[PDB]
Amino acid sequence: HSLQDPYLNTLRKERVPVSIYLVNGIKLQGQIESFDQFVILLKNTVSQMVYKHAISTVVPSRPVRL
Amino acid sequence: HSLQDPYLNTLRKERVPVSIYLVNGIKLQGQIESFDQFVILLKNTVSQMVYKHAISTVVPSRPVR
Amino acid sequence: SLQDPYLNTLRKERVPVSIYLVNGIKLQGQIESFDQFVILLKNTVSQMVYKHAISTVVPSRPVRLP
Amino acid sequence: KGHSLQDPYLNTLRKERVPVSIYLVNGIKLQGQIESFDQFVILLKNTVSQMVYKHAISTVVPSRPVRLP
Amino acid sequence: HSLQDPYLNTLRKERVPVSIYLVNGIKLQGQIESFDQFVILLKNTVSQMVYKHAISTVVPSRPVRL
Amino acid sequence: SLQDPYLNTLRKERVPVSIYLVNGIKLQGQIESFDQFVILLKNTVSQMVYKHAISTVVPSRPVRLP
Repeated sequence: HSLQDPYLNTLRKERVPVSIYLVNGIKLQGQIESFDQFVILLKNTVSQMVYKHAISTVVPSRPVRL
Repeated sequence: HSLQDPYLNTLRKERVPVSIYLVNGIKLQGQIESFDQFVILLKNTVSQMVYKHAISTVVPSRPVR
Repeated sequence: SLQDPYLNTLRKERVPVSIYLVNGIKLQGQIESFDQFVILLKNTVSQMVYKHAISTVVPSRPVRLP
Repeated sequence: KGHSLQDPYLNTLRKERVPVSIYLVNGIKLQGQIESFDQFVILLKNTVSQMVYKHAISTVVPSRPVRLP
Repeated sequence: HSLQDPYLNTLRKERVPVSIYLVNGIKLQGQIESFDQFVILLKNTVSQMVYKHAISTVVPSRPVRL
Repeated sequence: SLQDPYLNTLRKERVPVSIYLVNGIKLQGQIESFDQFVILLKNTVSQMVYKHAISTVVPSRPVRLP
């Protein structure tokens, strides 16, 4: 958890565009507005709450330094 | 946790129409009637119980908070 | 808990229900009993369904809500 | 109601050696009889004796009606 | 793990070749090198790490006794 | 556990790997870091992978097992 939090928090603070792929193959895009232990609030063309358990990978639009 | 609860509770109180997408791709629509640690009660024709573990995303029909 | 009182109402009232699995399959019958991890579904034949494999429980008619 | 239902149910199928079908979340249908089980897996006997993870199981359907204790 | 540990440990010790079916339908084959609470190390050309949560069934190539 | 030392070796030794997701997709790269729930993979694209979405981790060459 010592890696996930800083990573998501940095993406959030720096408003880094991200692509979030779900386990079912669907791709969501936007910026991370906030998150907690179980969900990620993604804002963009469509604001939405995403459950982490349904996420396979988070691919930042550019590398992030922690 | 700190975000999911306030978020769901807001959608509930404001009776905001939502779209709930399941991990299998199916889309449910209705209003959040109530929820607990493991389920969400989605109201429509009849209120159905959705297990959170089966949910991918919750998309509000309008801006909240 | 909201799940327990809800399932108990469906059980007590013997309400016909549809149980959708996470893989899209639809089961029909009535809730005979349940515990923390499974539900006993009675229909043409009885069967034990793991809750981790359930997506939604849809009653055939409105029922008292917890 | 932790395992108040699951344990007595699986144990009945086990002791009575009831033929059963176990459907997995991916759609596969396994057949045989429950040899034993613990909190996470089920040992299913058929052509061979295999270990099934409960997390991959959707439903357990007895070949015939069963009476719980 | 009253059954899981003894079972996997026997397969490991007897070096019994096994078929591991994943929840996505892919079939892996090899010998169990080791395992812990979350993963199993499956040896073949190279030893790959398999997450238990992705496993549906473990099928021994030949009968084993517990 | 086995997972940690195993992943740490692949990391410390910059071993190229293939991570197969529970949905079949194959990711390739080198493990940059990881914690209890995610693995940061890097190669052509950098990305955070949730362990719950991973089925197997396959090294490009044999490595010292834990």
